Amino acid sequence: PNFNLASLNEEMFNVAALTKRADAKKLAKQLMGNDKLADAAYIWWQHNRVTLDQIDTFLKLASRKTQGAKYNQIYNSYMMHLGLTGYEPNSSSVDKLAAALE
Repeated sequence: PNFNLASLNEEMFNVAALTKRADAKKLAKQLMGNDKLADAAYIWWQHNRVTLDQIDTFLKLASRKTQGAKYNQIYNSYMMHLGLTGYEPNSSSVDKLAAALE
C-alpha cells in the first residue's frame, strides 16, 4: 500500500557496534550478495551518520584485500546519493555483473 511502516531495527548490522574478524565478514557477506537486503542496509548505516572509514573497514574485511573493489559497488548507492565521493585516485573493473544473462 501507500502507507509506510516504521520500526527500529538496530540489531541487523550496526557496523559501528559490531567488531570481529569472521563475525564481520559473515555479516558483510550477506550484505554483499543479497540485494534486497543490502538495499535496506546501505541506507541503514547512513541513517546513523555512518562514516566511510567505518563501513569500509567492515565490508573490505569481508572482500578482497584490494581496497575492497566490490565494496564500492554495492556501497556506491550511498556515495552516489550524497555525492561526496573522491577517496581513491582511480579504479578499473568489469561491468559484467550489470549486464543481464537472458
